[PDB]
Amino acid sequence: NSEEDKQYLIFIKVFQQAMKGNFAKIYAKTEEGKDPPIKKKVERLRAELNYCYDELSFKEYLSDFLVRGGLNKYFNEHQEEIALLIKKSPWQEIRIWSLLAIASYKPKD
Amino acid sequence: NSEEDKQYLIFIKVFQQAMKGNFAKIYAKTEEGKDPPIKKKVERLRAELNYCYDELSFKEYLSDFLVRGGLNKYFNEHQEEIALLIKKSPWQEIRIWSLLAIASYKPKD
Amino acid sequence: SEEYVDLTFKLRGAPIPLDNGYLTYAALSRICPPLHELKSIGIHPIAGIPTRNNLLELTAQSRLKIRIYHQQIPLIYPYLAGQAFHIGQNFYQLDIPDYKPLISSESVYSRLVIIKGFQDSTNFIEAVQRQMDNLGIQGKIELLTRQDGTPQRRQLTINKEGKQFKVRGFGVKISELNPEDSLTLQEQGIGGKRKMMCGIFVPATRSKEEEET
Amino acid sequence: PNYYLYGTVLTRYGLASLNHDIRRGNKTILQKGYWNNGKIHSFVGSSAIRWALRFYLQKQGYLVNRVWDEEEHINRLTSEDFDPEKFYDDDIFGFALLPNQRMGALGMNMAVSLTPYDGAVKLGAKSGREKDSTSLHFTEYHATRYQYYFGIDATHLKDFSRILPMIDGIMNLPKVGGSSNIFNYPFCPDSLVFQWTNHFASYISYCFEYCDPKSKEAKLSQEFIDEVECGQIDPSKLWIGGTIVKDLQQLDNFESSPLNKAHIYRNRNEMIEALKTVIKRDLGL
Amino acid sequence: PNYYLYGTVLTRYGLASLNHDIRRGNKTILQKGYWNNGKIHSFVGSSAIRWALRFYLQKQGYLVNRVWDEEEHINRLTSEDFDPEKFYDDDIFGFALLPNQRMGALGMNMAVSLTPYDGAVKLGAKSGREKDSTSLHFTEYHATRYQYYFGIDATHLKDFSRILPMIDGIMNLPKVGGSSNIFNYPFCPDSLVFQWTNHFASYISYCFEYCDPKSKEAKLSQEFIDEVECGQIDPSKLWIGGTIVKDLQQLDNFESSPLNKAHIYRNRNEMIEALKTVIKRDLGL
Repeated sequence: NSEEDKQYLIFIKVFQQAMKGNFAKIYAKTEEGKDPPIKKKVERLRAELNYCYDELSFKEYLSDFLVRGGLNKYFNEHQEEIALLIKKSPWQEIRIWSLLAIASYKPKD
Repeated sequence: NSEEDKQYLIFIKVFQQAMKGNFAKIYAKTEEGKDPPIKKKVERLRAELNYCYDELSFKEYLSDFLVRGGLNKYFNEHQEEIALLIKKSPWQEIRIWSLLAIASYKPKD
Repeated sequence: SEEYVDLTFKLRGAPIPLDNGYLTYAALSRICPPLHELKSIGIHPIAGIPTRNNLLELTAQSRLKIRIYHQQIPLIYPYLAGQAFHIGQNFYQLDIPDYKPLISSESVYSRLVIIKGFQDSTNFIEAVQRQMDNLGIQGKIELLTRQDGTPQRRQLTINKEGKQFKVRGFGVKISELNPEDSLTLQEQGIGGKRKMMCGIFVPATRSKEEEET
Repeated sequence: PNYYLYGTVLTRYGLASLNHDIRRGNKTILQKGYWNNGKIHSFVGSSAIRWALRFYLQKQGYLVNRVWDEEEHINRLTSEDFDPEKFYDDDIFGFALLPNQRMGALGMNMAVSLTPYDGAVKLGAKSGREKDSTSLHFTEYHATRYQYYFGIDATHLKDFSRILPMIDGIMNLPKVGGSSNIFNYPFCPDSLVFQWTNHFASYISYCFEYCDPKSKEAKLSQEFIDEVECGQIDPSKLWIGGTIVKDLQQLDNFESSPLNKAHIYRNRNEMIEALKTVIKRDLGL
Repeated sequence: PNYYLYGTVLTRYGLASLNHDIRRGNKTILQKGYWNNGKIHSFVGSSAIRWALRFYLQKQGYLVNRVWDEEEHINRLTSEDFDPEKFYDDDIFGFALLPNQRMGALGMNMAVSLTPYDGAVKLGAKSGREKDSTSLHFTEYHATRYQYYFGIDATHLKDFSRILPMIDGIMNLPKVGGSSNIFNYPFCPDSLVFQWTNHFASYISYCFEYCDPKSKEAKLSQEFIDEVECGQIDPSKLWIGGTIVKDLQQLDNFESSPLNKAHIYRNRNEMIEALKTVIKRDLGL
């Protein structure tokens, strides 16, 4: 119901999957008994999300984050909807959705 | 009963768990015999919650505070419901719920 | 000043002859095609501790330094960054390059300058003066001398094809340039064989370095 | 008498990669923003210039609280308590502990590139442990001259004689940034515009401007010339010098113009000596 | 007779970070809000300008109840009981005890940014290594020229002669509260529109307008010029001085326009002297 909220939820899932890919990458990077930096990574992600100055800033950032996440199956099935949602809507709203997704990824694992 | 009220209660719990995470963070940050600022932190949180000027303001703050809370299980269980509740609803009612949560985290400790 | 850059590479490998101009130029052109057609490029002499058999032992401060316009670096950086080349049967490796500015100094110096058809010292001074005027430069011309005081000639062996040609040159020291003209001199140089590892000018301390030994 | 020394100093043309930003994905983007006429210009943080001045002060004696190790890259405090009376650094730049929280005599603004930043990305390959791998990344560079603005509250200094080393440090500013300054870009000024007055009102904030990126002549803004000619900016309070004076002296009507009676010198050191004589006269040094 | 001096004043172009709201987590947010045409403009608090004027009155001698320590960063009261008759500060700015509570002769409006504010947040690192909670910090800045309007009830002044030092301070305004260590923004006016009249009706509010977003043109609003031409805002009571004078004189048919009959001076000091002469005439000083 309420198709725009469907786009919002699939954006949430896309962001969660991209950050899952990024987490897998950084887990792969570390080795031996040192605790892999993840809470620190979450703090860095939040801080970089907070740092932005409208339009191009934070949009290049979201695109780069989605790229470094890897292959996003939800993005693959929902290319057009996600792209149209990203191009439209105030960037502050997209940042708020991204922060909610930041707090929404934990049930994945 | 009245699933909207269920979502409201679980949102109260989510905010409580986020403030628990931030309390753990500040307790970790403090050092030596200095008294960890908790009353000061709670009053600061309340003052920043009262300070807000619609939509982007206080919603960015809500998302940032939830992220600062870190791992929160109550938000993990229910993704779409809380995500839609945050995106929808007038921000003032969300402020009421968050303030209540401020007054109702103290049951936990 | 900063409008021209000296590309420096930490160079390591086998010891090298002290007249290695064409050898290193040919190796670099082998591993870098675009170097063979550029115009305003030049290579600084490779420092080190020499040996008894007219060979130089590369040290930690030994490095390959290339003078280039900043608007042509992307044509050379891909083929030299981290790249390795062979001089004969010797292996040479270059690290990640670093950029060094073109600083002005009160006096300058060149290890080896050659101009076609000038072997005697006096006519060489006259020709270096002529190229000196052609660049709008002011200064006085001196020739670096051996322990005997005789002007020191240096020789470049271009081993083109089966044969090899001989070109003899002089070390030229020019002082009282004024920093703008000094920069113009270091960037232009005199001799033309800057790809041939001759015409690059350097501050005057290296002149003392070469005059001591 | 509350004396103030404001000035806009201009640097020499060259390549700049000084104060790179967050480096979005691969390019060390140069710190850029919007400026006159709405064209993107590259900036240099004023805090970098303040750090360079502090390093210069620490180099040549001048007891300073913050010592730059130059090897371990760690600032060490000579004394825990800040004492601006004894240290040049605390007296000049102030401090904040979070004691006294000195306001700081020197004020600075970020350096703005004379010409708009158009293109000029450079190829930079960083090494990798993956079987000697080299991954190519990007780095922005700009060929321009940076001008910046600064103000000195001479009366605010605990020791009035400490102003003299500051002008020398501005003239002999060390390398800005250090490691990330890919191309060694000097910040010793090549043309100065100094106003040593006794009232808070201060023009000449960004007098230098040429635009026209095809060249690097670094002319003077028509607004500053008009402000000088009108009657404001008393010429006896104006100190001008550098390569810009060479251009100014060639101008017609220069002798008749009120710009002539302003203290003007082709050589920068002549400015520095004459101005320092003026300061030592006015401050009873 | 009651006399009122109203004025819209525009500052100089530059980089400013004067006012900060709440410091979200790392940025010192420039005081911003919606303005004309519905795009976010940065703001400078009128209380900061009042503090700057009070500090000016403190510096150039004069008597002030509140003294700015400049060393303890604390405000001290010469007398616990305020007295507008003696002190310039209490007479001009008023006071609340919570006595007399006054009203305050000077009334000022908040300073808006001529240019819409989009982005431009500054970095903020520190030496290297041993990084603590204070290592990383961002800072917002705006490249614009701030402008605001003010108005003063001269008759309300306990001493009528105190109006002149206020105008002098408005000319030579000291630093306005902000990060002057890294963002030194001179708040000295470069264009003035003053009205000295005996009516409460105060036109000539924010009139300076920006010809091009992201630029520094600062032309004069069409509504203000139309108001002047239509008959209201008597030109004999109009006092224009600053850089806008050149733009006004380059306007076509300016001589035929009623604006030419207004008191215009390209030099600011000449217009200030003429205005102060007129004020002294009309107040019997």
